[PDB]
Amino acid sequence: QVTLKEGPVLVKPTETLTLTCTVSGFSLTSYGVHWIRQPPGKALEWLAVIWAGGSISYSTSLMSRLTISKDTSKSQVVLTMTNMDPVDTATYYCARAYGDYVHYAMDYWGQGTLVTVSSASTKGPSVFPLAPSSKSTSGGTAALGCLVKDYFPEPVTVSWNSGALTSGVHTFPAVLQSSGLYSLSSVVTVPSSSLGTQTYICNVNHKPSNTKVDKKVEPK
Amino acid sequence: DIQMTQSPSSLSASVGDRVTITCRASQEISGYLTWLQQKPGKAPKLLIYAASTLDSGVPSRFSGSGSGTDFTLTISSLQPEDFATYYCLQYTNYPLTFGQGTKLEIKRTVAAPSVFIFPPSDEQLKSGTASVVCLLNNFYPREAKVQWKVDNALQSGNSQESVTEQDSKDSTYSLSSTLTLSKADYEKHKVYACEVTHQGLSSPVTKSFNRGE
Repeated sequence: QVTLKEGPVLVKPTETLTLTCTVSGFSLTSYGVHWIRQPPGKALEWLAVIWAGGSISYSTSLMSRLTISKDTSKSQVVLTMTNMDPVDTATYYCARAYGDYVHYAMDYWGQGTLVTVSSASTKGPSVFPLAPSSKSTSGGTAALGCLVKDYFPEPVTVSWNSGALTSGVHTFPAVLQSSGLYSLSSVVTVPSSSLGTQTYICNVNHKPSNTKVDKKVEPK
Repeated sequence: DIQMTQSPSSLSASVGDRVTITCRASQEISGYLTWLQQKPGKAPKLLIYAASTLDSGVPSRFSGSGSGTDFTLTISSLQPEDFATYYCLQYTNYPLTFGQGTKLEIKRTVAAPSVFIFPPSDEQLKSGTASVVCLLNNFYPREAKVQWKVDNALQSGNSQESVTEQDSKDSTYSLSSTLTLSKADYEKHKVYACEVTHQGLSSPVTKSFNRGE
């Protein structure tokens, strides 16, 4: 399988970002690797490329702050970005250039690394149940959820019953409160007949603080 | 830098419609033009390269045309899973530059929200804060009004909302509104209600509870 694997990171301002793109299924002596970033809500921006033969190109406005290295034995390409500023907050992607340096197709992409630049400190989330009740029961369907409050930086990932429960799950985009901390909720609609027999657990992972919380949502 | 002018920036179309997105380069770029599709929260996906070569596995309803400076992406018989932001990208010279994107929304019939309300948990109250959550599920279009009332008093400046992206299958939206109060404020009053106005509701829907009941 051709894969490119890049975790989310908090960088303090003026300090240095190091991003690793670990590839599999192809050789770094045969393919180039591009770096592309995307600020929240904005368009993609091209950053740099290292070609199979080692030639490198950088975005002109950012060239002084960027360096790329390659380690073929490790199948890793590493992008270093110095003097980070809060405007550098973005999701950073690596992508393979199938072809040569002239004709190529950006066919495979890494999952993307959310990079936050901020003087704020990391904080793990508190997870609270959104309990199903008669106030959350439409006909034969009940709604329940989890409130994931007061964490920094983004992101958290939420699953239900270790991925078994997917239909009817809505995990909302995180909201930034005035405190500078994030909160979100994840909700699911289920048969009310199941509330007494089926266990509903939200699985919350906040990698930046290495926090994992499993919270059962008890029926009220 | 080569400027890529992409148009329109936002578009709404129905299932089965044909949609057209254009991209104009400020210089000749021959056929070094790629179209990408990016679903919310995910890495971009390659649709077309060399201006008109469909990438393997991409449905034949996607098509690219043009060479030189003017390029078109055509989507025939739009499908619900085609909601996404689409980008053109030139790669004839460095720096590579993108068009600024086209957000494609899927049009469907009006669907009223089913509304649910959640009191704060005992666990959250123990930490001295109280969040009340109002859930609007599986509705269309996105526009909705959620008003919070505490003891029939209209609340302002103490609620935040969040909306999901369009569902990939039924093209609906869901929305949460969170009213956050101090514990002392929550423990003083009794009736908490969210009143929902939406095009699919002939009259507003109010869901409420009485604290500790």
